[PDB]
Amino acid sequence: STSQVRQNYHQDSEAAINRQINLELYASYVYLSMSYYFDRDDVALKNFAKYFLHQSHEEREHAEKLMKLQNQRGGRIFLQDIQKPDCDDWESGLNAMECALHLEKNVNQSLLELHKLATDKNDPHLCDFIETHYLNEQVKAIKELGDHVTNLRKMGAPESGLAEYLFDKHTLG
Amino acid sequence: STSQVRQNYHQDSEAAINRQINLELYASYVYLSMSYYFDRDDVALKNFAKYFLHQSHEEREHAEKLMKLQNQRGGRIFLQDIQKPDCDDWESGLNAMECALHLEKNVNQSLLELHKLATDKNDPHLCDFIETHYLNEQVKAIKELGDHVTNLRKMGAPESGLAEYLFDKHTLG
Amino acid sequence: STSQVRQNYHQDSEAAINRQINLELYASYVYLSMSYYFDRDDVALKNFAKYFLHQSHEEREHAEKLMKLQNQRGGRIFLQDIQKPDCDDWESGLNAMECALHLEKNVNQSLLELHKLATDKNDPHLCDFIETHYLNEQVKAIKELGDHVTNLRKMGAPESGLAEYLFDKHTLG
Amino acid sequence: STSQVRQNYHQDSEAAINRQINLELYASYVYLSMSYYFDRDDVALKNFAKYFLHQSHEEREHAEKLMKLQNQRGGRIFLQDIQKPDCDDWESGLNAMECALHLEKNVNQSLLELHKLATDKNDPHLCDFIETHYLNEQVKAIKELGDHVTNLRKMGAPESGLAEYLFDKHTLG
Amino acid sequence: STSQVRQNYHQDSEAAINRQINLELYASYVYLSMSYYFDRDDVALKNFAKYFLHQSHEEREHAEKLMKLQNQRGGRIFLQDIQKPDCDDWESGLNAMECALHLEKNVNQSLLELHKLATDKNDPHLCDFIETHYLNEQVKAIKELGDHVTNLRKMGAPESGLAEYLFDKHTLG
Amino acid sequence: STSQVRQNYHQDSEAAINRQINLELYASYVYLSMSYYFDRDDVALKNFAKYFLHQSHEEREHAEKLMKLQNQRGGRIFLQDIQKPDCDDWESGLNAMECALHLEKNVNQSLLELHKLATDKNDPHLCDFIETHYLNEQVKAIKELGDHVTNLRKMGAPESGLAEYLFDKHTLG
Ligand code: NA
Ligand code: NA
Ligand code: NA
Ligand code: NA
Ligand code: NA
Ligand code: NA
Ligand code: NA
Repeated sequence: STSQVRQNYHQDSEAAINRQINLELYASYVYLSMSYYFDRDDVALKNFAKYFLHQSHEEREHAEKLMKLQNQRGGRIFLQDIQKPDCDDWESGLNAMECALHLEKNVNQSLLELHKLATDKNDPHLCDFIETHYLNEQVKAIKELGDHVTNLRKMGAPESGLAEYLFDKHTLG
Repeated sequence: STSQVRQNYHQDSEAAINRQINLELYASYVYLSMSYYFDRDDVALKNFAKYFLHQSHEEREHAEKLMKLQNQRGGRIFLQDIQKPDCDDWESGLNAMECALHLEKNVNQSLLELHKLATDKNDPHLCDFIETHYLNEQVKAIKELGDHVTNLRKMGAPESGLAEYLFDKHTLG
Repeated sequence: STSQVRQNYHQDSEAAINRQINLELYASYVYLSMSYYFDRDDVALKNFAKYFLHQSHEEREHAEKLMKLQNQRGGRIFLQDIQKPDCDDWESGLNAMECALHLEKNVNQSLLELHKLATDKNDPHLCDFIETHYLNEQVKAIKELGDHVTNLRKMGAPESGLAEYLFDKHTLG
Repeated sequence: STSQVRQNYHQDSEAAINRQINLELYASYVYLSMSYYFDRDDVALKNFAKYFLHQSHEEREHAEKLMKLQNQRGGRIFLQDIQKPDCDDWESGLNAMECALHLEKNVNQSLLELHKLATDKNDPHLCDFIETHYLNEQVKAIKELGDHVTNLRKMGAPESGLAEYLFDKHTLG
Repeated sequence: STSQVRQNYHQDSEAAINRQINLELYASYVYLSMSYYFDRDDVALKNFAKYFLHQSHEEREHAEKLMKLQNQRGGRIFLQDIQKPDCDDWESGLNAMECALHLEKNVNQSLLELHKLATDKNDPHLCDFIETHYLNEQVKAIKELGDHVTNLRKMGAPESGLAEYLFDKHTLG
Repeated sequence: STSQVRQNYHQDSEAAINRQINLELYASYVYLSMSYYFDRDDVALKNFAKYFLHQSHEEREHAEKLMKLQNQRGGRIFLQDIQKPDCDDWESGLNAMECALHLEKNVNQSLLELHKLATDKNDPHLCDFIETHYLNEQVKAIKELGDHVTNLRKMGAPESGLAEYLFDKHTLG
């Protein structure tokens, strides 16, 4: 049952990739939830909605790239349930950005653990894959979300509705 | 005196269409009133004025489409007086948007009653006409006005003149 | 309560402008009625319908220009009910053109009274506005309608259905 | 023998669609007959001929769309004989337009019965298909033919050969 | 807590839309699973992979449109876990197409139940939404999958590897 | 009652043209039946469907050209019922092509009899019409269908579903 393509690809690496697929799909779902919160008539921040929908689609692309990797290396994809997000109501633009920052840091931690595993199993292709496609993307995402949180806080969010309105227009628009 | 084209078109449907024509013309007049309120030198919100004038013209188009339908089906148009709007002075951008939301919901209720009548009289052409041309347009209008009211309220309208100014520029501009 | 912009604008002038707004809106409604008469399956003169719809839209533009003037001068718009037209059935192309000619002459008489008022109140801006935007437009409209009535009568309308058909095609098309 | 695609598609609906196919093919044949009547050297109204040929081709397209629907839903097409039209000689442009109006109203009645059946069998796809593709097309056709009959009658057809000549040129050309 | 936009939108309808969102997301996940099965080195049917990935993305779009509808009507989105697909290994191109056909028929049945609910609750906007955006799309999908299953079976799949190869090239390519 | 245009046009020729019109319309209907057989979900050969629909439309054009001829010569068109095709289910691509070949040979035989009649009645215009517009078209059609039957038989149709699939793609596509 060993794939004809498989070479230097540890069972532990294969399992870790399957976990990461699920995590990326989860993140996609979280961002989808956040997007449609901002689309509510009682929230009505269209550029927050657009921002989070974009992130949702990006996370799905990240999951699909891991699925491609799994097959390229001769591993086998095992999908699991995608858990529902922790919240239905995301409270405010600031709260959502803070939740996103926490999520991105959790995803980054998982990727750092995957890189460590790849290094420990002497799998340089996998290590390089993670470095090239995932780690700088995560650092950039985290920096962007931190910048957003800083700006929102400085502007007076979430108490000032005018802050979120103007941030939506000027930063996210 | 029965029209050569008339088929499956109940007298009650014909009467309901004449009522809806009047209601659309009324709505057009309300929006016209609102438009020119915002054009006053002591109000001076040009994009509110433009928004409501556009809505006025759209409502007139809606009325004319119903008039076309009446003739297409072999009904006879009977026009009535167009009543003056309830207010001359619309107080604020927020108050006008709230009044518009109420108006749109009243128009939607009338269209839902018309659809029910068409269904009750087994007039699928009329039911389809209302679904295709009126019902989603109303849902969209109501959602847009609700979004506007939410944003204005969050920004601090009507107490903050700066709120209405910035909404006029950034949302309606 | 005097507008910051108001200068040399008499209360009687302001009232006369509000009356003229109503008259223009009334004329728009009359022409709308006439338009849709010609769209009936038992009348079926598409170019008569188009002609009168154009006139309807033009009269609305005339009303809106007066509303703009009212605000430019610091007067206050007071809308009134728009009365229904005198007829539902306009009988013939010739009869409608004759009714239009009568309407246009009534509107012109009202504008001449407004000009006289402006002159009497030493309001040269208002007098000029009426001269520039309204009086030659009315003279042209009246001359055009008179030409149409003459042609229809000479061709044998309304007794000849062939007359109205050919006029619809060759003059109004 | 149940199609793998079939879902929510009643035997009565399938039968009614087969009847409607035949009716559309019949209508196509009627219009073909009318077309070539106008092409006769002793009739010689080329634009009447063109008008009816266009209608013939349109009715065939309508039949083919129903055949497509039958297969989409997993029903089975059963064709029947296409009966010859009621007349060989259509007498006049006015008489043909009156016969067309009668035909279109008969087709519309059949479509309204089909819609009622679809609604009674809780087949919303079929009901929507009929509403979307057939009912407004029929209302428009009926209104157009009524307009044509009105104009021809007003112009003096069929006694005036000049009426049909000019209608052929100016309306149908 | 009633939304300012909500009108004629039953709690049962809102709940049914939330169920349909989950079902569409589930279908998206199934198709994703199927896609990456065909990308395996021991399966290696690139056009099957592309076909199912396209379907996955389409189902996600369908889910997002329902989420938009929920907010447009003033309902509240409640997400649930996305269950993992029933299979990890989809056996063959034919087996996957058969599983897809079964899935599409299940989704269609759910949409027909939603339409019945909308009709029962006199919600014509919702009924129209389902008819316009979902029901013909499902009929087309089901017909396409049935055609694919027929062709694969006729060609000798799944026993003939040459059948799936050639179908992949000529139909899906 | 003799047409003003009629010259050298025998009553027997006129009758034979009316028979040929019916035969062409019949052939059109046969091909229509065949087309929609191939569109069935349990047959699913789209290029066979397209091929036969094209032939259906071509046969209708042939019928209309004969109708034009009848009027050009001052004959009078008498339409008859269009009989339903002999089969509802055409069994296979090969069987349909064989049935088409038989049909085309039957149509050709009728045209050869018409040419013989024209020659016997010293009607060179009619003979030339048939030669120019019909006889080479029939020879080409017969040769094409024979080629198709040969290829299908050589490839292993109808027992090989792979044969019809590949013929559909490579010859008819
Ligand atoms: Na990611
Ligand atoms: Na409206
Ligand atoms: Na509909
Ligand atoms: Na005027
Ligand atoms: Na039709
Ligand atoms: Na779907
Ligand atoms: Na032929």
